[PDB]
Amino acid sequence: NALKSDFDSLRDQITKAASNAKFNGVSIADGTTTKLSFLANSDGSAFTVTAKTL
Amino acid sequence: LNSINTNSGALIALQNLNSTNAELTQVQQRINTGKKIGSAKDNGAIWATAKNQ
Repeated sequence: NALKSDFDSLRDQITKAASNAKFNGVSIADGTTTKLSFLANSDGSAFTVTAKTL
Repeated sequence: LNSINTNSGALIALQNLNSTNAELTQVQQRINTGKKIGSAKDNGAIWATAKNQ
């Protein structure tokens, strides 16, 4: 039961540590979106970065 | 052309000098403040995002 409580504490620290990693209201690793694109050219070409859920 | 009154070339030189002075002004605030976006006057979007974050 002690190792069970330790495992549950570690798994919900993973939950909060993954959920709280935002920047400017946006996160590539919380799973809220499939990808994010950033400017790469003057004509509006984007630089794709596929999201990797954690 | 050729007149004691109007002299447009000095006006154009004053315009270029005022532009160089305004550029010196922005460079001085960027050097002393240390931020590329030191105020909402510089760029409101990045400035508001930076203050919120």
